[PDB]
Amino acid sequence: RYPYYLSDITDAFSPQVLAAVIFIYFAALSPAITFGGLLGEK
Repeated sequence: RYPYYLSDITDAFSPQVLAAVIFIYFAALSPAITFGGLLGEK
Protein backbone atom coordinates (compact mmCIF):
# COMPACT_ATOMS: atom_id res chain seq x y z
CA ARG A 1 0.00 0.00 0.00
CA TYR A 2 1.90 3.12 1.17
CA PRO A 3 3.96 2.89 4.41
CA TYR A 4 7.13 4.98 3.98
CA TYR A 5 5.52 6.76 1.01
CA LEU A 6 3.49 8.78 3.54
CA SER A 7 6.61 9.64 5.57
CA ASP A 8 8.34 10.76 2.35
CA ILE A 9 7.01 14.31 1.87
CA THR A 10 6.15 14.65 5.57
CA ASP A 11 9.83 14.10 6.47
CA ALA A 12 10.38 17.85 6.92
CA PHE A 13 7.97 18.38 9.83
CA SER A 14 10.45 16.51 12.05
CA PRO A 15 14.15 17.58 11.99
CA GLN A 16 15.44 17.27 15.57
CA VAL A 17 13.12 14.31 16.21
CA LEU A 18 14.55 12.91 12.96
CA ALA A 19 18.00 12.26 14.47
CA ALA A 20 16.37 10.89 17.64
CA VAL A 21 14.31 8.41 15.61
CA ILE A 22 17.61 7.24 14.11
CA PHE A 23 19.11 6.73 17.58
CA ILE A 24 16.27 4.27 18.25
CA TYR A 25 16.72 2.87 14.73
CA PHE A 26 20.24 2.09 15.97
CA ALA A 27 19.04 0.80 19.35
CA ALA A 28 15.73 -1.07 18.87
CA LEU A 29 15.50 -1.23 15.05
CA SER A 30 19.13 -2.43 14.90
CA PRO A 31 18.14 -6.05 14.02
CA ALA A 32 14.67 -5.22 12.62
CA ILE A 33 16.36 -4.12 9.36
CA THR A 34 16.77 -7.68 8.03
CA PHE A 35 13.80 -9.05 10.01
CA GLY A 36 10.57 -8.57 8.01
CA GLY A 37 10.56 -7.60 4.31
CA LEU A 38 9.45 -10.30 1.84
CA LEU A 39 5.68 -10.26 2.44
CA GLY A 40 4.80 -11.53 -1.05
CA GLU A 41 6.76 -14.69 -1.91
CA LYS A 42 4.26 -15.03 -4.78
